[PDB]
Parts: sequence; C-alpha cells; structure tokens
Amino acid sequence: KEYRLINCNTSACTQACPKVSFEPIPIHYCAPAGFAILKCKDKKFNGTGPCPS
Amino acid sequence: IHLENVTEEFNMWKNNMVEQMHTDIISLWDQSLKPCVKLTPLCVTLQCTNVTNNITDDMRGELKNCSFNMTTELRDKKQKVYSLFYRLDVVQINSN
Amino acid sequence: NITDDMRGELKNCSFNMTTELRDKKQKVYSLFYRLDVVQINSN
Amino acid sequence: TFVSVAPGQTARITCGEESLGSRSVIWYQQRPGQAPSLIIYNNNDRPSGIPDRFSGSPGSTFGTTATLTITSVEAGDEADYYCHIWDSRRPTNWVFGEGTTLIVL
Ligand SMILES: *[C@@H]1O[C@H](CO)[C@@H](O[C@@H]2O[C@H](CO)[C@@H](O[C@@H]3O[C@H](CO[C@H]4O[C@H](CO[C@H]5O[C@H](CO)[C@@H](O)[C@H](O)[C@@H]5O)[C@@H](O)[C@H](O[C@H]5O[C@H](CO)[C@@H](O)[C@H](O)[C@@H]5O)[C@@H]4O)[C@@H](O)[C@H](O[C@H]4O[C@H](CO)[C@@H](O)[C@H](O)[C@@H]4O[C@H]4O[C@H](CO)[C@@H](O)[C@H](O)[C@@H]4O[C@H]4O[C@H](CO)[C@@H](O)[C@H](O)[C@@H]4O)[C@@H]3O)[C@H](O)[C@H]2NC(C)=O)[C@H](O)[C@H]1NC(C)=O
Ligand SMILES: *[C@@H]1O[C@H](CO)[C@@H](O[C@@H]2O[C@H](CO)[C@@H](O[C@@H]3O[C@H](CO)[C@@H](O)[C@H](O[C@H]4O[C@H](CO)[C@@H](O)[C@H](O)[C@@H]4O)[C@@H]3O)[C@H](O)[C@H]2NC(C)=O)[C@H](O)[C@H]1NC(C)=O
Ligand SMILES: *[C@@H]1O[C@H](CO)[C@@H](O[C@@H]2O[C@H](CO)[C@@H](O[C@@H]3O[C@H](CO)[C@@H](O)[C@H](O[C@H]4O[C@H](CO)[C@@H](O)[C@H](O)[C@@H]4O)[C@@H]3O)[C@H](O)[C@H]2NC(C)=O)[C@H](O)[C@H]1NC(C)=O
Ligand SMILES: *[C@@H]1O[C@H](CO)[C@@H](O[C@@H]2O[C@H](CO)[C@@H](O)[C@H](O)[C@H]2NC(C)=O)[C@H](O)[C@H]1NC(C)=O
Ligand SMILES: *[C@@H]1O[C@H](CO)[C@@H](O[C@@H]2O[C@H](CO)[C@@H](O)[C@H](O)[C@H]2NC(C)=O)[C@H](O)[C@H]1NC(C)=O
Ligand SMILES: *[C@@H]1O[C@H](CO)[C@@H](O[C@@H]2O[C@H](CO)[C@@H](O)[C@H](O)[C@H]2NC(C)=O)[C@H](O)[C@H]1NC(C)=O
Ligand SMILES: *[C@@H]1O[C@H](CO)[C@@H](O[C@@H]2O[C@H](CO)[C@@H](O)[C@H](O)[C@H]2NC(C)=O)[C@H](O)[C@H]1NC(C)=O
Ligand SMILES: *[C@@H]1O[C@H](CO)[C@@H](O[C@@H]2O[C@H](CO)[C@@H](O)[C@H](O)[C@H]2NC(C)=O)[C@H](O)[C@H]1NC(C)=O
Repeated sequence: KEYRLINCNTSACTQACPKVSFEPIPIHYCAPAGFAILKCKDKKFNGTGPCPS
Repeated sequence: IHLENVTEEFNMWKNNMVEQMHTDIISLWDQSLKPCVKLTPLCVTLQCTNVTNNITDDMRGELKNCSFNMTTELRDKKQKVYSLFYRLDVVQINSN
Repeated sequence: NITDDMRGELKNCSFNMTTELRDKKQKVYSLFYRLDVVQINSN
Repeated sequence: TFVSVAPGQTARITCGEESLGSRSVIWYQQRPGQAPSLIIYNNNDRPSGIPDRFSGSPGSTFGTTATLTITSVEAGDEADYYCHIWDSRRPTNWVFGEGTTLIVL
C-alpha cells in the first residue's frame, strides 16, 4: 500500500514559512495626490445609483 | 512632419540607438527564459543507436535514436525513455 | 613530519563528487584546514 | 492464411509488414506447379496481359499494410499470392513476403 502526494504531477509545493503568519491586518488604501476617494454615508444605499450624502 | 530648407549630416556607422537596440533585444531575450525550464537532469549518459532507416555507408544518418535513464516525478523511481536528435547536438564520449 | 605534541593544520580529504554527467561520479581529493571541518561520529 | 470468397464477389488480400515510409509494392501470383507471374509492378500499376480490377493500396499512406483488392473473382485467380514491398526506410528485401493463398468455391 504505497501512496503519494496529490500535487506530485502539477507543481512542487512551496512550504509556507512558519515564521510568517496569516492573520489579517487592516489595510488602508490611500489615494495619491491629485486624486480623491468618495465614501457614501447614506444608510439605505444599495450600492447602485445616486447617493445623497 | 515634412521639413523645409533644412539639411543635417547623418552617419549610420557612428550612430547611437543601434547599440541600444542590440542591448535591449539581448536583455529581453534573456528575460524570456527565467520562467522556463533548465535541463539540469538531462545532461546524462545517452545510449544512442542509428535511426531506423535504410543506412547508406557512404553518407551519414542525421538522426540518432537515443534512450536513457530519466528521473520520473518521484525521486525513488526512474524510467527508461527514448528520443531522437541530430548529429550536431551529440558527441561521442570515450564496443559500447 | 607529524609532531604528536602539536597539530597539523591541514587535513587531506578525498570524497565522492558528482561529475558533469548525472550517472557517473568520481573520487576527488582536496586540502582543508582544521577550522572548516569537524569529526562526525576506527574510521 | 486461407481466404475464401464465393465467386463474383470482392476480395482483399493483405501481405507484408506495415508501412514505415514511402513504399513501392510488387504483387506476384503463382498457379500450382507453374512458374511465377507478374500481376502488379507498382503501387497501383499493372503491365499488359493482366486485366483490371486488381487494385492496390497507394504507397503514400503512412503506417498501413499493403493490400490487394480483387473484384469479380474466378477459378483462374485461385493461386498463391506474393508481395514484394520496397520501403524507402526499410532495406532491400531479397526475400518475398508471406504466402497468401486464395481459394474459390
Ligand atoms: C523546392 O524545389 C524542389 C525542386 O525544384 C522541389 O522538390 C520537388 O518536390 C516535389 C514534391 O516534394 C517532388 O515531386 C514528387 O515527384 C515524384 C516524381 O514525380 C515524377 O514522376 C512521376 C512518375 O513518373 C512516371 O510518370 C512520368 C510522367 O510524368 C514518366 O515520365 C516516368 O517515366 C514515369 O513513368 C510523375 O507522375 C510526375 O509527374 C507529376 O508531376 C508533374 C509536375 O507538373 C505533373 O505535370 C504530372 O501530371 C504529374 O502529376 C513526375 O514526372 C513523384 O513520384 C511524387 O509523387 C508521389 O509521392 C508523394 C509522396 O510519397 C505522394 O504524395 C504522391 O501522391 C505520389 O505518390 C503517387 O505516385 C506514385 C507513382 O507510382 C505511386 O506509386 C503512389 O502510390 C502514389 O500513387 C497514387 O496516386 C497516383 C496519382 O498521383 C495514382 O496514379 C496511383 O494509382 C495512386 O493512387 C512527387 O510528385 C519532386 O520530385 C521534387 N524535385 C524536383 C526536381 O522537382 C521542392 O518541393 C520545392 N519546395 C518548395 C517548398 O517549393
Ligand atoms: C538502401 O540503401 C542501399 C545503399 O546501402 C541501396 O543499395 C544500392 O542499390 C543500388 C541499386 O538498387 C546498387 O547498385 C548501384 O546502382 C547504380 C545505378 O546504376 C550504379 O551506378 C552503381 O554502380 C556504382 O557502384 C558500384 C559498386 O556498388 C561500382 O561497381 C560501379 O562502378 C559504380 O561506381 C551500383 O551498381 C548499389 O550497389 C547498392 N549499394 C550497395 C552499397 O551495394 C538500396 O537500393 C536502398 N534500398 C532502397 C529500397 O532504397
Ligand atoms: C620530525 O619530527 C620529529 C618529532 O616527532 C623530530 O624528532 C625529534 O628530534 C629531536 C632531535 O632531532 C629529538 O631530540 C630532542 O632534541 C632536543 C634538542 O636538544 C632536546 O631538548 C629534547 O629533549 C627533550 O625531550 C626528551 C624526550 O624526547 C626529554 O628526555 C628531555 O628531557 C627534553 O624534555 C630531545 O632530546 C626528539 O626526541 C625527537 N622527537 C621525538 C618525539 O622523539 C624529527 O627530528 C623531525 N625530523 C625532521 C627531519 O624534521
Ligand atoms: C528508437 O528506439 C526505441 C528503443 O529505445 C524504439 O522503441 C521500440 O521500437 C520497437 C519497434 O516498433 C518496438 O518493438 C519496441 O516496443 C519499442 N520500445 C519502446 C520502449 O518504445 C523506437 O521505435 C526507435 N525509434 C526510431 C524512430 O527509430
Ligand atoms: C550505425 O552508426 C555507426 C556510427 O556510429 C556506423 O558505423 C560507421 O558508419 C560509417 C558511416 O555511417 C561507415 O562508413 C562505417 O563503415 C561504419 N563502421 C563500420 C565498422 O561499419 C554504422 O554503420 C551504423 N549502422 C549499423 C548497422 O551499425
Ligand atoms: C537505465 O538504467 C538502467 C539501470 O541502472 C541501466 O541498466 C544497467 O546498465 C549497466 C551497464 O550496461 C549494467 O551493468 C546493469 O546491469 C544494468 N542494470 C539494469 C537494472 O538493467 C541502463 O544502462 C540505463 N540506460 C538505458 C538506456 O537503459
Ligand atoms: C593523524 O591524525 C590523528 C588525529 O585525527 C592523530 O591522532 C592523535 O593526534 C594527536 C595530535 O596530533 C596526538 O597527540 C595523539 O597521540 C594521536 N593519537 C594517537 C592514537 O596516536 C595521529 O597521530 C595522526 N597521524 C597518524 C599517523 O595517524
Ligand atoms: C566514493 O564512492 C565509493 C563508491 O560508493 C565509496 O566506496 C565504498 O565505501 C564503502 C564504505 O567504506 C564500502 O562498503 C563499499 O564497498 C565501497 N564501494 C566501492 C565501489 O568502493 C567510497 O567510500 C567513496 N569515498 C571515497 C573517498 O572514495
């Protein structure tokens, strides 16, 4: 009864570094100069169409 | 934009940007090989015979049929596999 | 000419090495210092 | 190698090794007790004396067996057939192929 890994015929598997972890941290996407970002503060906004605030 | 009443002296031999084209094409040619495969397990002992053909002793067959050991996807098991090459890529190492 | 009180600072090591061909391997020797090699545990 | 076809029907006689490259087949026939006799000298060419309906496989096909196609058979075609392939990859055949016999009802 001899087995093998399932990825033996597509790719060598990069082992993840056990030093680095996969917890999420909050990323803030900032716009460069000359650009702005607009956020819609309307409560009943279904994400399509004109937002009033 | 077609000019008027103007004249400059040209020289194709001391010209720039042909060197830049040469360097750009060489480096771009090198850049299209880094994702591709290196043939490290392939420089190996090749058991080659003549191609199956009506052999003329005065001329030479331009195809050699070579079988060899090759590593499989598994490191423990290795296989025997054959292929065809030309004379201009193989040389005899020094019966068998 | 070995002195038993002192130590020779050069060890002459021969070993298996892979050739340019993957099937054939060779026996090749070299010289190193004491400060680069260690004894693993007669022979 | 015994092939029987009630007379007036068609007939396909295979002979020789499978093709490797371009070939030039030669079909001979042999009545019992007689000398041999040419029927086909090219892939699909016949000389005078032998009539038509003795078709041959063309040599431009790669990786097939040489066949011999006979329609409207008779008691005269009851003989031993022989093939002589001339492949442009295999060497010169100083011996003929295997004896394929035809017998009729
Ligand atoms: C760069 O340039 C160079 C040169 O400048 C080019 O090199 C040339 O390349 C071509 C193609 O690669 C070669 O063509 C082959 O030629 C040979 C020889 O053909 C001659 O001889 C044939 C038979 O000779 C008999 O007839 C003549 C009368 O014509 C007679 O004088 C002689 O004594 C003898 O009795 C002739 O049929 C043939 O004529 C043909 O071509 C004429 C050109 O214009 C045309 O006018 C004719 O009407 C006629 O069509 C010529 O004289 C051929 O044998 C060969 O064709 C066979 O082989 C290929 C590959 O195997 C296959 O695909 C073909 O179908 C054909 O095979 C048939 O014929 C065999 C003949 O017995 C037969 O045994 C086969 O089983 C098969 O038969 C089947 O079909 C036939 C009908 O075709 C049918 O009757 C059968 O029953 C069966 O069904 C090629 O045509 C040149 O030789 C070569 N060199 C030169 C100097 O030209 C190069 O290509 C260029 N490269 C580029 C990129 O441009
Ligand atoms: C497969 O390849 C072989 C080659 O190894 C080839 O065998 C050769 O066949 C030809 C005819 O089928 C033989 O005869 C020659 O025919 C030419 C044409 O006329 C002659 O000019 C030749 O004479 C020269 O060579 C002689 C020595 O062989 C000399 O005595 C003479 O003075 C001329 O110099 C010759 O008669 C030929 O002999 C063989 N080759 C050998 C080495 O025997 C065969 O036909 C190929 N088969 C297929 C199916 O393609
Ligand atoms: C190659 O290396 C060897 C070392 O393994 C070396 O052999 C030594 O040679 C010397 C003389 O050639 C021998 O004699 C010594 O000479 C000195 C100089 O006078 C003395 O002081 C020594 O006396 C001490 O050691 C004695 C014990 O050996 C004691 O009894 C005494 O009280 C002193 O403590 C000594 O007599 C020396 O003995 C040998 N070494 C050994 C281990 O025998 C050889 O010469 C080298 N060859 C070459 C070509 O270089
Ligand atoms: C090249 O050589 C190989 C052998 O290493 C040939 O493969 C054999 O071909 C014969 C003839 O059909 C078969 O009976 C064997 O079973 C084949 N063995 C394998 C492992 O495939 C091959 O045909 C040769 N190719 C050429 C072009 O000469
Ligand atoms: C197989 O290839 C060898 C070469 O590795 C052939 O040996 C020589 O080939 C040349 C030209 O191909 C001839 O002129 C020589 O006469 C050959 N040497 C001998 C001793 O015959 C060899 O002929 C090829 N064919 C076979 C069947 O071995
Ligand atoms: C492929 O690998 C096999 C196994 O190592 C090789 O076969 C050996 O060849 C040597 C030299 O001819 C013999 O002394 C051994 O007895 C063979 N062992 C086995 C198990 O066959 C073979 O030479 C390699 N190459 C090819 C083309 O098959
Ligand atoms: C070879 O090297 C070994 C060390 O791996 C030597 O063995 C000891 O060496 C020290 C200092 O060189 C001496 O003090 C010991 O007395 C040596 N041990 C023994 C059992 O003699 C060895 O002397 C060297 N020379 C030879 C010829 O083996
Ligand atoms: C180089 O490779 C050879 C071949 O494996 C090694 O020689 C083997 O050594 C072991 C252990 O001493 C013996 O059991 C084998 O019988 C030897 N085989 C052969 C063919 O000699 C050798 O130890 C390696 N290293 C050096 C320095 O030669």
